[PDB]
Amino acid sequence: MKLILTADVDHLGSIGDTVEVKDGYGRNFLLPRGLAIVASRGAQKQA
RNA sequence: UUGCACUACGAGUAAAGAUGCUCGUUACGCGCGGCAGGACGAAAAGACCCCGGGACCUUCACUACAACUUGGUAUUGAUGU
Ligand SMILES: [Mg+2]
Ligand SMILES: [Mg+2]
Ligand SMILES: [Mg+2]
Ligand SMILES: [Mg+2]
Ligand SMILES: [Mg+2]
Ligand SMILES: [Mg+2]
Ligand SMILES: [Mg+2]
Ligand SMILES: [Mg+2]
Ligand SMILES: [Mg+2]
Ligand SMILES: [Mg+2]
Ligand SMILES: [Mg+2]
Repeated sequence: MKLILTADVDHLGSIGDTVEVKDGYGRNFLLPRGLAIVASRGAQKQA
């Protein structure tokens, strides 16, 4: 899965851009803390 | 317990140890109290032995499995070297 990261994550990306992580990092650190969301419909909102 | 029954003995004979067959011998019929030699007495389809089956036990019999244990992979991520 691909996460659009709303927060700024060091050596991982800035606001808004989409970045793919190895699925444990995302669901155990990024989604719980609001750093990223899963990319389903957010591309239209960003663009 | 019981196939019967007016169920002797000897020497024989016979599935090789005979109340029941042979040849002899002995013995009136029926009870009662005793004895325990025989009726291969009774009792338990011999525990021995063998054959077939079983059971449980053992183990460096076989094949499995539990348990224990090994690594891979999922759960499972980040950063450096
Ligand atoms: Mg995964
Ligand atoms: Mg008599
Ligand atoms: Mg005789
Ligand atoms: Mg005789
Ligand atoms: Mg006769
Ligand atoms: Mg008598
Ligand atoms: Mg006797
Ligand atoms: Mg007997
Ligand atoms: Mg028998
Ligand atoms: Mg052993
Ligand atoms: Mg293991």
